[PDB]
Amino acid sequence: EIDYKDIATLKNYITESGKIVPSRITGTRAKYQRQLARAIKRARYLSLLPYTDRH
Amino acid sequence: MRHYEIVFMVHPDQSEQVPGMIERYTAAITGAEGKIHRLEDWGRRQLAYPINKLHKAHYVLMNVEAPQEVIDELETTFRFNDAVIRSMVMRTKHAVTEAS
Amino acid sequence: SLSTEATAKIVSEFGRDANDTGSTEVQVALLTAQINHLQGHFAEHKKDHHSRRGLLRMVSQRRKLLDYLKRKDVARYTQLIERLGLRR
Amino acid sequence: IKVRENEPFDVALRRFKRSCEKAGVLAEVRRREFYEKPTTERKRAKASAVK
Amino acid sequence: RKQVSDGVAHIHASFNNTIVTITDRQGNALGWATAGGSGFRGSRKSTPFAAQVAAERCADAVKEYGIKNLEVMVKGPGPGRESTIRALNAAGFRITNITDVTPIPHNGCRPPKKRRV
RNA sequence: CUUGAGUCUCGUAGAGGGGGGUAGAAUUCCAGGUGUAGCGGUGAAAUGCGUAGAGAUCUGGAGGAAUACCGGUGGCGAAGGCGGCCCCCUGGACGAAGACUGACGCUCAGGUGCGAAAGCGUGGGGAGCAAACAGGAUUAGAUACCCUGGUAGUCCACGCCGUAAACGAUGUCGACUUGGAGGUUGUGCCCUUGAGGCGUGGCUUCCGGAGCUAACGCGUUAAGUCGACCGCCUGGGGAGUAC
Ligand SMILES: [Mg+2]
Ligand SMILES: [Mg+2]
Ligand SMILES: [Mg+2]
Ligand SMILES: [Mg+2]
Ligand SMILES: [Mg+2]
Repeated sequence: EIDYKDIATLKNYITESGKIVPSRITGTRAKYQRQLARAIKRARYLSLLPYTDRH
Repeated sequence: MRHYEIVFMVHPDQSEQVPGMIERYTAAITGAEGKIHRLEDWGRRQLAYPINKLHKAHYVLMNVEAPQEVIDELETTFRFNDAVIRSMVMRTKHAVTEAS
Repeated sequence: SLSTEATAKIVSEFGRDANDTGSTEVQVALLTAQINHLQGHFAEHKKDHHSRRGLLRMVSQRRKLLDYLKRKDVARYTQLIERLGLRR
Repeated sequence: IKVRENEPFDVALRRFKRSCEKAGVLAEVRRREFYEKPTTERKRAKASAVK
Repeated sequence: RKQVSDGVAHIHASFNNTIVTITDRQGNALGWATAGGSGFRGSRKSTPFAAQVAAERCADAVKEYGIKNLEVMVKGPGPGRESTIRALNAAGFRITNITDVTPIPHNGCRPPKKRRV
């Protein structure tokens, strides 16, 4: 949600399809929603998380 | 100096280099009045996707505080070292320590 | 913007005294700094027009500062230009 | 969108695709694009979403 | 022939046609069948029923391979997108996994204009 | 002199700008494997691609372009406009305590600079899409819409062109004038036990009062009430044309 290595906290904001979960279906503040996305993006590049569920 | 949270993962069948790489980088940084504030050897680990082949990688952490120069001199070595694959280097945000 | 070090440094070299950042002279100085330092950055890239806007603003702002100084004290004006080698 | 579901039972559990990929996105990219049509035609959904 | 007993089932649910191909978990196609090829053309060939007669028609070929169980690979919209599966299983096939390998680019190539009336 | 304007300190958010890297999804192309009579397309069709083995399916490789999800009633910019991630160079805006300069301000003909797309020059690049062009179909005809292809171009560097329903069709700066609901970002204070509650700045949506308006409507982000400067209009056609 603020860090990328924390693959545990991020797996909460990711549907069973890889894509990140919207902010409206989590309440999560806007300011936070943005920061959270970045963690998931850079994390995907470090192969710590999947881009999608297919590969 | 500017902090940099570097996390480089090496090829699995090269794990024996991991110790060498680290000892060198760390020294190189300090040699130039650097200042390491963290270090973690996550070693081997499953991969989300087969990045550059294989489904296993040897991760490593850093988070130093040296002048852009040296760290930049390093940004290249990671490229000219078949051993190391994907690499990344974030910014300062005030030296972090422990956890992760 | 500018480095805190160089900033404070130039603050005294022209400031009416110490920690008085605001003097017509002080400003001009702090302005010429980035004004000259930016050229180095602008010499390269060149197509960074959006950043040019800032450069030009400080440029014109400086002129408006000096023009004022000269109007309120022809002395400091003539002396200030020297330490900065401005005015052609 | 994976569906293994152990233990035999003739149930597709297809609803999954209907909550991400498949149409909506596929049907979206099917024909031409938009370029400007979204910032309007799509941003006009709010003028309705208001109530 | 080889008696695989278990392979995969690719389903091309194109907006106009529907072809079902059965192959081992390797990729080597064992046998295939297509809607349009199974009779009805044009309008009727792009219907849900179409794919059905095709699926079963495919099994009547790969079943000779001693195929018992098999996964399901589906991609694309249009009818027979789901239909094909049912007939495939109902035709006496131990189904296991079903995944939508439908290609979804994260914004790459520009789709063709076309259709304008 | 300090309230206008500016300076300093410390933070805050940001698809702001320039340069260089890099990841994954997909398309196409090349090669090989499996496999066999279709595929592709439409309202139907047909052109087309297929037994010289396509299509589907799997493996390996090449290459260019664009960055799903997040993402929005959203954010940043002077305007045009700007979305993957990382680094370097850089511009602006806002708040907060305060500290400093002391009217240094507002506007601006001419001038200078920035300017979507298309277009032009040089040299590159070229996957997908597509003016031109060629087929197929449709029709009374079809120099179209639809289908099968496809060059410029779209991409890049540097230079030129300066236009658009360049629009909020609403010039910039400033001061005043009841309200309501919401978004976004900063901040003081209070058992925040927990979110939260009392507020207080910046930017921004929707509704609406007075008043304004020919009406539609605008309505503290005014098209209301006022001040400073600027640009512009004076019937339609001819004509933003001729010279
Ligand atoms: Mg065409
Ligand atoms: Mg152009
Ligand atoms: Mg050209
Ligand atoms: Mg704005
Ligand atoms: Mg209103």
